[PDB]
Amino acid sequence: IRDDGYRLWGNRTLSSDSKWAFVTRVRTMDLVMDAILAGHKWAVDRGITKTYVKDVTEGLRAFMRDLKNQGAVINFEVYADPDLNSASQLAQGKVYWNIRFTDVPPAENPNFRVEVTDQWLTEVLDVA
Amino acid sequence: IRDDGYRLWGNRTLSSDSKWAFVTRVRTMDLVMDAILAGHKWAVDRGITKTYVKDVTEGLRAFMRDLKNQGAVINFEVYADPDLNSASQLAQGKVYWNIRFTDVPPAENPNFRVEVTDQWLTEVLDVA
Repeated sequence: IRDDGYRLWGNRTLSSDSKWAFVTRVRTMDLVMDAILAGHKWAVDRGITKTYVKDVTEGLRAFMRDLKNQGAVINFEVYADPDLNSASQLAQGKVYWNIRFTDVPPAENPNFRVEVTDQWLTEVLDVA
Repeated sequence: IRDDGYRLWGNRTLSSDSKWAFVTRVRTMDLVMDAILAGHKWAVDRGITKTYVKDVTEGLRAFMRDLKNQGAVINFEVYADPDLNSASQLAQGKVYWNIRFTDVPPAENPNFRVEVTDQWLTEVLDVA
């Protein structure tokens, strides 16, 4: 829109699912993880120690926290989903964590409500 | 009247109302306002400001004063009738002023009273 192809217009994206209505939502949810993986590269091998679970849940809380600091998200919550982490899964290498967080809602549709009254009329003009 | 249609004769006019007996009265009361309006043209629009009332009451005192200077009237009095100027009327554009003035009474009916006496008789003639 706007003069001679001034600018883009539309944060919305083709999605049947309303939750992923904003490209901001999708892009955040994707690139957040790009930053996580490019940083937890060390975590994808290595002999599982007693402190492996904690090394990772803290490493996550580092990258995640940094993103919060620079605006990227608004609060978050990382931990190591217990109802899944088991001896069997661990012997087979696997292990799970949760990373529930909130993404910056892009301000859209500011509703400037306006009333042209005659309230401030006597306050000026008449005599004064 | 007078020889071979010398001149006109009669300042009086057809009027049931004695106040408007003189054409001088009517013509003055009319053309005075013609001069006022042709001069306060600017005053018939424009966003009413705090000083609108004063701009006009002074503009009136200018044209009115000038007319006094060149004889047209004899004193006058302009102001902005308070018991009418209100927030309601102003919101609806309207506004009021008074322009009470006096008009030049045309000298008519000079009464030359004359007595042919014999007072200044001895003052001359006899002896001297």
